Amino acid sequence: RYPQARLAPNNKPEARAALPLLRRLLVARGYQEAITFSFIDPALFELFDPGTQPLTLANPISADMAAMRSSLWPGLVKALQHNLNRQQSRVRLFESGLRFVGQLEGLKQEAMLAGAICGKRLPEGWANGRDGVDFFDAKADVEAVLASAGALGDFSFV
Amino acid sequence: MKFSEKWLRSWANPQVSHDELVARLSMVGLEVDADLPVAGAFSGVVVGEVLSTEQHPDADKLRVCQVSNGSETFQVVCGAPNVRAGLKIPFAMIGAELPDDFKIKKAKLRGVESFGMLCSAKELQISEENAGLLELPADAPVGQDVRTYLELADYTIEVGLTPNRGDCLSLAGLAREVSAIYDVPLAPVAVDAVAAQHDETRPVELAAPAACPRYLGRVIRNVDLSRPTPLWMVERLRRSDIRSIDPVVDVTNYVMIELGQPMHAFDLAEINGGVRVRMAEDGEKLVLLDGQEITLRADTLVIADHQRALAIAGVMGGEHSGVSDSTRDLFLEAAFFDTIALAGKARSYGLHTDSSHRFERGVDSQLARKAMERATRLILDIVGGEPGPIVEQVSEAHLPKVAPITLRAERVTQMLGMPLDAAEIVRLLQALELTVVADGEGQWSVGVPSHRFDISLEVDLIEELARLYGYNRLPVRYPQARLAPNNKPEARAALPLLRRLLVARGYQEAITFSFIDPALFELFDPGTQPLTLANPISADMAAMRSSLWPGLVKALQHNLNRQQSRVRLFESGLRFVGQLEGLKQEAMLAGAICGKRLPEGWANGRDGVDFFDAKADVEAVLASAGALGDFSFVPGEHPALHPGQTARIEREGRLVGYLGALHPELAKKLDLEQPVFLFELLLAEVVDGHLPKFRELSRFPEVRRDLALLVDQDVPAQDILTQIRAAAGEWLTDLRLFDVYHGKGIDPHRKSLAVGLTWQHPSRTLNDDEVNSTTQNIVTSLEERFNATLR
Amino acid sequence: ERIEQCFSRIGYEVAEGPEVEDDYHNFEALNIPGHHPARAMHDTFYFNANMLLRTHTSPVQVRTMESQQPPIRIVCPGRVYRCDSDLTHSPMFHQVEGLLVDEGVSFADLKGTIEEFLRAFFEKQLEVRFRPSFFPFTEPSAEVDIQCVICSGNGWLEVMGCGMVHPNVLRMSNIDPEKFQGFAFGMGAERLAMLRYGVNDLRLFFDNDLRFLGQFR
Amino acid sequence: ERIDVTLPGRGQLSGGLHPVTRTLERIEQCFSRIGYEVAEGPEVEDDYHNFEALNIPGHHPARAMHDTFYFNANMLLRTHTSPVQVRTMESQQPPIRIVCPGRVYRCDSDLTHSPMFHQVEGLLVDEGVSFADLKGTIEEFLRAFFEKQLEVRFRPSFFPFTEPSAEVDIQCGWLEVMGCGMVHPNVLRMSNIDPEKFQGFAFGMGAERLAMLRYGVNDLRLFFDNDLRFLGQFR
Ligand SMILES: CNC(=O)COc1cccc(Nc2cc(Cl)ccn2)c1
Ligand SMILES: CNC(=O)COc1cccc(Nc2cc(Cl)ccn2)c1
Repeated sequence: RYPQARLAPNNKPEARAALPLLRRLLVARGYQEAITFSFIDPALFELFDPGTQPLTLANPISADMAAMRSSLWPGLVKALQHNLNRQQSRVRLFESGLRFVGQLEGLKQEAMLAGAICGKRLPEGWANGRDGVDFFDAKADVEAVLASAGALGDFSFV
Repeated sequence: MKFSEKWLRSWANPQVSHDELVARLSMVGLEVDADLPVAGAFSGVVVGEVLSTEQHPDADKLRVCQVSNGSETFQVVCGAPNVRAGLKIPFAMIGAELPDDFKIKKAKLRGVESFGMLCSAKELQISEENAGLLELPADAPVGQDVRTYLELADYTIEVGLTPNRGDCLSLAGLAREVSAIYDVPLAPVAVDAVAAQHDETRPVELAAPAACPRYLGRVIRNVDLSRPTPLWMVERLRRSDIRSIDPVVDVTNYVMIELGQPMHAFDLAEINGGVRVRMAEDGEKLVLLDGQEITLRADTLVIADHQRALAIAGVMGGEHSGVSDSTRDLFLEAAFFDTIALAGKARSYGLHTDSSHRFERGVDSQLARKAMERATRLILDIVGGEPGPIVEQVSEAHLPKVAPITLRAERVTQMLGMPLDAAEIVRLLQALELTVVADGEGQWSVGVPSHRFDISLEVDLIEELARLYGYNRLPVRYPQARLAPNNKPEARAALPLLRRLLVARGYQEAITFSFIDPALFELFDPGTQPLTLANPISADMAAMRSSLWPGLVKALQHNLNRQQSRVRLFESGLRFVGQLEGLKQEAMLAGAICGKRLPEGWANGRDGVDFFDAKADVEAVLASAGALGDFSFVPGEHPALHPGQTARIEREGRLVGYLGALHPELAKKLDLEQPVFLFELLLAEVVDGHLPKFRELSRFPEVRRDLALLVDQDVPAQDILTQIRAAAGEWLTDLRLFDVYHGKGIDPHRKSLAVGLTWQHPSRTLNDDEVNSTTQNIVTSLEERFNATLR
Repeated sequence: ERIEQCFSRIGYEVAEGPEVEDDYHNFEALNIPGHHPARAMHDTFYFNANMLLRTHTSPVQVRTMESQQPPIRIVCPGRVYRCDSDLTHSPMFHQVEGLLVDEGVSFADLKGTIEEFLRAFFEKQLEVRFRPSFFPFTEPSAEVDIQCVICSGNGWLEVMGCGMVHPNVLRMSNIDPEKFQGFAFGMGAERLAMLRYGVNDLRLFFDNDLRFLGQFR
Repeated sequence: ERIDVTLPGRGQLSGGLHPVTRTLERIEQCFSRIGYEVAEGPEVEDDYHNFEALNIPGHHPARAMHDTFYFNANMLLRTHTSPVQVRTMESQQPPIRIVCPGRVYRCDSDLTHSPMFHQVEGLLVDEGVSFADLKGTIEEFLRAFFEKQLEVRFRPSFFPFTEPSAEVDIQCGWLEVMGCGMVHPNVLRMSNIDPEKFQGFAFGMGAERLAMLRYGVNDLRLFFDNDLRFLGQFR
């Protein structure tokens, strides 16, 4: 049998930039989607988050997977350099997922969208300039995301 | 349908206010389009009688009048040219408050005292007649408030009727509804039969009884057509938007607006030996009362005599047979014409009357007699005369008959989402004059009254119940569904996905008219005959588009003329290819770009857009469902495009579309001084893709070799790249053209193609010997196929 | 896209059809007789005696009803054409029509569907009014009004029409009106967009001025 | 005179999504098109939401440190997305129609198993829900998902949170792809839902297992390495 349902028409507000929309925009903007382990090396955690005590596991799988991430960046940078070591020059990655901020009492589990880029601004081609990527290339990607729900003016880069 | 509320309330009075009545009417299916006061506000104005007028001894344009209010005689000075003894007029006494805060005071006009003012319709906001004093009937009640006498505390209500409510095209119809809505008594006008004063008749023949199953005729002798239409009738017609023309037309119009029965009067002298209700002979000619000469068809019912056609039955009368000033005797007509037989007949001759409308929508088949008696009494009252007996010719076999409908209580409960009580069901249906008889438990046999032409099924009865119960009082439920999980294939590029991709790639979405100028069509599609409209809105919107490009280019140049430099537009929609027989209606995705490659900015190069920018946009669309390799860009030609900058796009040899620069000759013709890049893709050829098929990742390093190739300037780069893949063996993972050189360092008819070749073995490292061997076989293959040389 | 999403999330399928239609699919199948004024050249665009430009998206619903047996749950967005052209009306525009045909469908089911749609669409718990109207293809029929909460400048506004599918419409498309009941609705997309975005002139929709278009990024 | 050839286009072209993300989106779409709401929850959960509320007693081997990642005695990394369904059942009264995709964690170490992975769980709680309703839902899901009118097999299994329970197999001579069952009365009762008035079904599946089946992926470890030579194959 197929279950019966008294269903009513419904929808979310129009003026909202949902994560599926944002992923596809980053795809269109030349990004590859990465999925990294939520638990990282405490040493790596400390490099990106100095002075913060990570939310540490009691029984980690290994010692280098003991710390709950407070940023998607250590994972993103590590995946980036994994590729750099595998004869890749242009690495453009994005990831979405939770961050873990604080200790158990008062823990914050917030969804993030993070991106990491390196190498030439454009892929190697006859018609393409051979300039390296910089801040303003990443800035354009952030601007495009920030403008996805017609609220670009609500944001400021300080 | 417009009407006076006072007149409606005289039949059925709902005991609610004007505002409550206007609110409810729209809520029960009679949408009120307007509710207006019949006149302006004022007080202290009564019916006055001019007893005498004298010439003002110190002003020639003025008269000194003695006016009575039925109680007292007042001296009033009047300047109106129509002021004379015996005249019944509105008398505004000292104290009277006229519109726009005009208070009547005592006056001494050129040495003469005036104790009031006599009024025009204009001064009272009754009409725009300022020509003189509002002349009232000779029998007006002197002293009575003018607002009371002229029934000025009233509103005209205009209802926008739905085609199924033809019964409401009269005061009788509307009043029956009110009585039902409000469950109040209905007092219709008592119509006494007018007794014949003589035996003069005219024979009537129903030669087409299916188109006219009932026809009533009556002789009225020695009518005085010089007599006026009474004021009460002029006001009732005016309050229904009917202009008073002549006494006889006024009565027949009045009877129609009062009862719903269109009627017609002929000059009896213009009737040669009795009436014949028949079809027209093909090509029979009739001049209408409005001067129009109609050439009739055999499908049209006419009212004819034994000589010729007199009127187009139920629509309009002829000039000859109609009443004129010379008329002394009438032949009145009240008939029932079948709705089906009359349908669209007035429209086919370019005509539309109050009569054609009512008969097409349906006139109560039993009404003719009551209406005939009513019109007779009114004719004798207005113009005098002597009535003969009524001649009624009827065809019992062709009278409309609607079989009783069985209504089931369970079918009402199902539909309304709630049960109605048997007593409420019966009361509501009986109020609409339906005949309700019990047919067991939760079932009735319901008979339809002769004025209703929209009721034949059980569902029509349920509508009547819902309507009168109140739509907004009914319950709200969400429909049940046995839903199962489902999805479309994964490997498909749908249009919503494609639009968003073009948005991300810096395009603005345009929507253009599907029908264009045939001249514009011919510029983009030479020699093709467009699918042309028979009745286009204008001649420049006659041709169905065979491309989205004329519309896209036109919208582009619309912007270029509005201080825009960078215009990047896309559109999706149908193409119309071929004539009706064999017509193809294919969904397209087309794009048009111009101006700088990038928007103006500190960090952006100032280069102009070119073919390869548009190519990247097409490539991105074509790769949306992981099937980019299935497509090929081949040098082609299109009449709207530059033959040196045109790519024909194919998939398995099948045409996907074109990509190219708009032809410079087309640009000249459109006065476009900027290069424009166009693409158009057949969506049916782009939507399907392929699902990822995993290919194992090597734990081993990749080897790259760079080749600099000298080829003829005209040999296509993809032909060289294809040959390379073919000759590179099983381990090539990547092939990249990183540079093209057409400089001084080499022959002017040659080009250097710098290519990067990458190989990766899945199970080991690749040695230099085999990679150099593979590289030499690529070179040798390119020498034997394109006479290539290493730089 | 927004109108489609309100229904597609609840089992409705998006149906599309040709814009060049025949008298049967556009009129006859929808209980519009040959002598009906809607069929005249003053309102309908014709190529020949039988071929026309669709005056509504209902022919798509007809083609669906012919091709399959109930349950049917479809939404039909598309370009539609009418002769009436000037201000307030364009010769080409867009409309979305809906159809649900099942075993036990009521007018209560229709009221609920429409009320929840308008609420979802306008993102407000607005008041919805149903006025009895008429359409040849539905019985009972209604004109749907909403409050002026989304203004006339950015106390009721007519926004759409609906009704219970006429028995003759189902019968003509081989669907037993004794076994199956259905409801259908229609709305103008431009009218809705104007209400939503505060657009005053309907003519702005077909000019494609970047100064207009750019405001919807 | 100004002729040119059809060489590659200029600039940046599209990247792509991760195969798991593609799969999760696809599973959600099969249900969201029929009334199911997408529910999300925290990845750091408590014993109650993760185990107790799902009829997993304190002495159950699933709760041990050999399988579950702990921070302290009561706080852990969720072993499944069922805690999200628990949080939904607490917050509201039936009808409930939800799909719960997300990152889940398990101690089990190497090859065929990763310490972090993704799964999609479903829940329908209404007045008259049967095992027949569940069979239909699952059979039509797998058919929609794999885009084939494949054969679906239901084998009686066991889960502490469902009764009756089933392991679901598809052809290609059979492959186990997911698990389901009728929500246990104690699970509803614990979340203040009368098992006398309301019945429910729930299902679960691994996203990586599904992606591997769909795309022909051999090694599950490829999913978390983020090698561009892997990722690029899913554009
Ligand atoms: C713009 N449209 C409006 O204002 C109102 O449209 C309406 C109203 C009621 C029904 C429909 N469509 C329809 C279609 C079929 Cl196949 C059967 C029955 N009805 C459209
Ligand atoms: C790989 N993952 C699987 O096989 C998962 O399988 C199952 C099977 C049956 C039910 C469930 N989830 C569930 C959730 C609640 Cl809140 C209550 C009851 N059940 C998961």
